[PDB]
Amino acid sequence: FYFMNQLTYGFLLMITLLILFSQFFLPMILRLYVSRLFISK
Amino acid sequence: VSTLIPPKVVSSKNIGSAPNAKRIANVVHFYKSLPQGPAPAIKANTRLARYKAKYFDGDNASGKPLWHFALGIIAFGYSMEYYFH
Amino acid sequence: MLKRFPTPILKVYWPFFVAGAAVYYGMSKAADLSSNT
Amino acid sequence: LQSTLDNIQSARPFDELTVDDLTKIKPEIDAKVEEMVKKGKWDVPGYKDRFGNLNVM
Amino acid sequence: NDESILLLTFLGFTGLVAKYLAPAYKDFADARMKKVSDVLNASRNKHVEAVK
Repeated sequence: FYFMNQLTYGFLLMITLLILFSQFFLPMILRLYVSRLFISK
Repeated sequence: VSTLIPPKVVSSKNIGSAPNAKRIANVVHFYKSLPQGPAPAIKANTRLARYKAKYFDGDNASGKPLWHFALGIIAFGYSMEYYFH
Repeated sequence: MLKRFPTPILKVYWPFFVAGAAVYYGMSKAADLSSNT
Repeated sequence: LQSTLDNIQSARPFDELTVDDLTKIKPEIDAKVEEMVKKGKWDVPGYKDRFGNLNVM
Repeated sequence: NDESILLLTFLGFTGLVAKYLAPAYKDFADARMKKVSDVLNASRNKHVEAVK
């Protein structure tokens, strides 16, 4: 049926979203956490 | 038998042990420190910076942008709702 | 502002990626078979 | 230390410090962050001691 | 219509959300805003008192 438009595309989407998240956004939260820890310590 | 000399031996080690580590940690960040909001960069224009400043700023931080996005997606989807059914 | 930090994407998350590849391959194989059209 | 107090009196961005400025000032925090990222130990020992969670859980 | 009544009820849902959930989330966020600012200023005060 009409399956070769959203499943493999969706897999590419969640792969790139996982990459972007883990490489960009989590590091900002980690950086703010460690900065608050450092200037608090 | 003689007089040993303590009171001028602080040259080799600064007084205190625990705050010595914090001295270098807290003395270095004061040089490149913003006096009062230096370089705020509150003004920008890249066809989307105005929207970020007006709505996506921390001053308001309300749910209005989400409702505006919902209204926009409804307006966009009305046309293809007519097209399909 | 925005910087790239190299967290492990394959050293630790390989099973999920290989499972996704296998699922995609199975879907492609069964598209001409498990469709009944 | 008079220079330190004089700077701290009117150059203390408590609510307006840039994280990029913090990273540029001290590369040691950057080194620590990449080292712990590549090590896989995402924990930062001693982080819930002073910072709350407001956890709905 | 088959879908317009949903559009009519969306406004009421948004109104109730803003009436009930929005003030609660606003207070919850601002409480930790003040908490973080105060604890950060207190840590800085402790550090400057130690250096003094």
